[PDB]
Amino acid sequence: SVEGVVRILLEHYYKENDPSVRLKIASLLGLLSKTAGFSPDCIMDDAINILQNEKSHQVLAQLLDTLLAIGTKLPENQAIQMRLVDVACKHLTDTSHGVRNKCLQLLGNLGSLEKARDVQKIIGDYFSDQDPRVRTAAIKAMLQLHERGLKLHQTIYNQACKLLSDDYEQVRSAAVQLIWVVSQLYPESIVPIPSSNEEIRLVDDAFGKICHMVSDGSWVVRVQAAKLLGSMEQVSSHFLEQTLDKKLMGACGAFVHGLEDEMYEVRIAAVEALCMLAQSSPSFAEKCLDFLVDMFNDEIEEVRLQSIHTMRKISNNITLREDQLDTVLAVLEDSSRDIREALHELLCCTNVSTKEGIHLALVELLKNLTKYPTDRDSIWKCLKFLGSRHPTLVLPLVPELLSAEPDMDDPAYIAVLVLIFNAAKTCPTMPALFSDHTFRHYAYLRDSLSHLVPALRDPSQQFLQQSLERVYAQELLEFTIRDLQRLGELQSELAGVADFSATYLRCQLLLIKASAAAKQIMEETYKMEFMYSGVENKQVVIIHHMRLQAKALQLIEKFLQEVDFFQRYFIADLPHLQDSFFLHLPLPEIHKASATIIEPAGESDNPLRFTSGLVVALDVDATLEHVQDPQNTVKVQVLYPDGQAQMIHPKPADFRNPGPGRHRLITQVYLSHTAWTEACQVEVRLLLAYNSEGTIPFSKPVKVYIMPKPAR
Amino acid sequence: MKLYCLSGHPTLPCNVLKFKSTTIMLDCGLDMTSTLNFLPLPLVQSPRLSNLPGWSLKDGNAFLDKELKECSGHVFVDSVPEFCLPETELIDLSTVDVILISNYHCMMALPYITEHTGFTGTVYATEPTVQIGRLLMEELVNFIERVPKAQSASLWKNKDIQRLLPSPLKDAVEVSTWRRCYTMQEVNSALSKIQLVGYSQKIELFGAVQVTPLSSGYALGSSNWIIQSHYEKVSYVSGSSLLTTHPQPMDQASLKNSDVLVLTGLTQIPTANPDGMVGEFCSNLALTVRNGGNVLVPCYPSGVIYDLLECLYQYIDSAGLSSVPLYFISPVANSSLEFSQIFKLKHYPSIHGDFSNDFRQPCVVFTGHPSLRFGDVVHFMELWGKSSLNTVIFTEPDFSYLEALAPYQPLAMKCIYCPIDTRLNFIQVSKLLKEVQPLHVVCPEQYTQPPPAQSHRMDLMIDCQPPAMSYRRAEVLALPFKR
Repeated sequence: SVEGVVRILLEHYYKENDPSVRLKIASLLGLLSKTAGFSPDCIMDDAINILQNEKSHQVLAQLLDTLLAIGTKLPENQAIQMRLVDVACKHLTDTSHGVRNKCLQLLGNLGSLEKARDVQKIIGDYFSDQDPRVRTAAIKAMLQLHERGLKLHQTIYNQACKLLSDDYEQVRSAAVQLIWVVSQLYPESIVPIPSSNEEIRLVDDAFGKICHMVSDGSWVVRVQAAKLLGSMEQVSSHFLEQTLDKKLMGACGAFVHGLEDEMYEVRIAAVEALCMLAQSSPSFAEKCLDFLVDMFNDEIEEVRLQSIHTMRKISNNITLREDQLDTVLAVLEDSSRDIREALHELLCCTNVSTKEGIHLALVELLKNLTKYPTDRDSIWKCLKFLGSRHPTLVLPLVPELLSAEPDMDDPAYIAVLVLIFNAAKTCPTMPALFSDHTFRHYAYLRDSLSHLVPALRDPSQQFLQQSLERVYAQELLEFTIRDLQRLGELQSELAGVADFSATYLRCQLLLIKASAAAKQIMEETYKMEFMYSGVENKQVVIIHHMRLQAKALQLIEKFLQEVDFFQRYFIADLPHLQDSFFLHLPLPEIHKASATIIEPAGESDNPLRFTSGLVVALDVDATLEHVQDPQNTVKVQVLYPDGQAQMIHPKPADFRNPGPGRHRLITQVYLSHTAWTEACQVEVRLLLAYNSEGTIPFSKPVKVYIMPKPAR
Repeated sequence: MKLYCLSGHPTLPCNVLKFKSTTIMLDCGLDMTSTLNFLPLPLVQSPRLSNLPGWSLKDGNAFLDKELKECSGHVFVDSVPEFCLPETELIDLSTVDVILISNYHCMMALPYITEHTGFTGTVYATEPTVQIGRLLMEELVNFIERVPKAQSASLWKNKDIQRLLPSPLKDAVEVSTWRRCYTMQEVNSALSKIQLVGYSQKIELFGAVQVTPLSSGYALGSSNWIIQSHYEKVSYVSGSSLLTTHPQPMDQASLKNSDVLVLTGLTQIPTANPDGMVGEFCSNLALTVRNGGNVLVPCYPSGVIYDLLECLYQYIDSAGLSSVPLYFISPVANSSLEFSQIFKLKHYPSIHGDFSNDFRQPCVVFTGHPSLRFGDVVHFMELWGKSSLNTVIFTEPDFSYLEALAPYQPLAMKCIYCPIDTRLNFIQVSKLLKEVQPLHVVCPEQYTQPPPAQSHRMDLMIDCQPPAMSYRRAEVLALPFKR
């Protein structure tokens, strides 16, 4: 009953004279226009008849809004689009600004993508209109037209550049965006500077113009330009290096003016631009390294963190010096643990050039260990990379670092041990300097912490291949399972597929031997699905087949609906699941995610005090490694000894991001209950939440001791 | 000239004044009573409310037995408190060019407007209002997101199912545009668009319009706007006070010669004497502190509290109460007191940490959000809800108190209700109108007809000639002036 009531309301609009009620009716039409499967194209002519005799302003605005909404609904009927363009150019000259906004948006979203009026020039005439909002909407329509796929003309740059000296805010940002895109269109063209006789590539003109634009008195446009400079690669390098000559103080020296501007936001945007343009060009990277290491002494922490990430992203494209290494390692003394973790991950890939540099790096990392103990698990891993990259610099440190025999519980001793073992793995001559007690220590850290110490002086890959082809019964399954476990603890680089195939064969064994074993099958399939990274459609087929087996076997109604769902979602795998309910599992290329609860340790006999009925705060600080988007699939679980369970979902902004594959989770958990009599223990652990609805425990739980003291 | 009134709420105003060229948005606000239909967000697992009897439908066509819960005769949605919002359908929020502001109690809805839907203008506000507004939005974002409960509830939201659930939920309005709160970065970026403005600091607009604020005496920096032109003058006066409090008293003389007085933000308690009710507050606090019991006084961490505390101080030395501490628990305490001073009470940042070492009973504990649905007040209202000695004393007219207190029933603590509204009452607004002589008046429908609860009175209706044109929620009025 759409067209009927629409025609009734149109006959009302014809007889009703109050413009506000007319606008009410028009809004009703606009809201009803979105009926999916209805033909309001029969009403487009009527809409044009309404706009052909209007006297108000907003009416035409929202009416052309409806026309644009319906034109975006059928963008293939080019005749309707040409009619809309016609009536728009008819109405384009209207005096009001809102109607002009609507017509320019209609042109932008419904322009002719074929190279028959030149809508480009018609719109471009409006960069000289009176109300600057009209010019803003005009540039926005230009952007919309371009982004649909139309390649634009050269002149737009030469017309937009005039707006650079305008005294309004959004217009300048839009102008910078237009220059950016049009120079990404015609970069190499030759434009002569009218202030001289020189002629430079158009990309260089664009770059210099954006640089000078950064010197504007508005900060929004400064953010815009600083960001948009980020992806400008094809510009000539000498101009770029000129943009950091602090001595020349606007087409040059922009970065210096930015990295010390008032609002830290433009500083951060400039850091991003520097990072990108340094990843593209290594010479400019080494040139800007000075200001980049200078950015460490910025008073606020977010620029610190971001500059740290960026500088680490250009490791091979820079070379650190003595003073640079000193200034970067002096930062470890900072209080914010996030900066510390970021700095740790930074140090894993730095290009150190001097042996005393490695000495001082180890010295400062050990100092950081002493000051902040909890950072332990970080430092070691970073050292795992330190020795595995620069063996020629650590070579003379072996006699001095090996120095009485310290005990096996000094984190510094173990750290330097891992470092020198990573060194010796890359040059087998250091094992001869390793003392007998050093060899005992190496054996201890080897059978204990093989995930840090390497295997000193690939057959394991072909060994895994033969072990997987041997299984293609229970005794061979057990033997292969323990072989996979032993090799996974032997080589951590391959431990991923090791535990993958281990739990797969575990499921196979528990299924072939077979009430709770079905639940165990289900949980192992759950873990292989969710807790792991890098699964392909083949593995999904296999694990869903195992799930079907598990449900069919736990049966001894819903089974038929679920196998129907399986068939519907797996229409492609059916020619690949021949003779199914053994099914081959390919081992793809893999890392097992995990969780390391660190703060607090709970081993402290000093408990946490609380009063006779009140909250108490518990700060959880735990790192995660190679987790797939932890913002969703991670929760913290609290168990009181009674039997209840609190499942605290953590907020988004509490999962910090220090580096690739590593994430940090610092959060607050609120411990209390009904009145407590005596000091007791509580359980806090992690959980992986999945929706196929379920929870998987994958961290070693931490028991915290809470002690009462009734209030005063 | 047009007036797209969005927020039908009577004292949390918001309206789009559409003009010749600009389209200004006078004081977009956030209806917040929508949080009363939802359960609370207690800090620790509340044993009484986790095991409520899951209410069931009579037919049971759907599994509503997990969404709605039943407690002592009222059934509630189980979710995060999905706040109310100004309708976002009449006018597209991008055409708006300038958003003014009156005072913090009305700016809680800027993140919803200028960040989620592509707003392009710049908002004006005095300095104290932007400060206290940052502070309020901070406590809100820090209360709702301390133990997130994102598990939603969607089946109830349909119209068909809604028409089958009894009051109070059937009383809900526009249930399809209710949203979870906003996030931290959102408000922090939104407040960056502020451009401070002092009093009588003439501001221009596109060579077309002129705006200027005037001190209004409601609160620090609270302001009555003036939006005039070469031919028209609109005098927005939203929530002013004539009782001479600390703020610089209002300029009731500049609003003359006006053409449209969009009068919004009058009292909600027309039959309540502010001074007498403050006396009642002090009375009950003394009565239940001088016997041993506690007291729990919900109040925003700004505004009326600075009134209340002041009186309480003048009461401490006129009744000899020296031996009872007076707390202030909120995650915005320090900045709050600093901004009250630089323009006995021991403030604290949060109930966890330091506070648990100064707890001496009896005490007095002003706390977080006064809709008894999140913050800290939930924790105490679950701690003292069993001893007939203790006491809660509401001092906020915003949220109707009956339903507010309801989802903690059956409770055995007293619950006084003595609301303190320093706003313009109706005899004062009649005198103010006859003085300022506005050519017209625009007031929400809650005013030109007497209140519902007290139908027999006919004196609390705003009496003015010509008759006061009114607006209903999400309506488009035409101020009948022809150029």
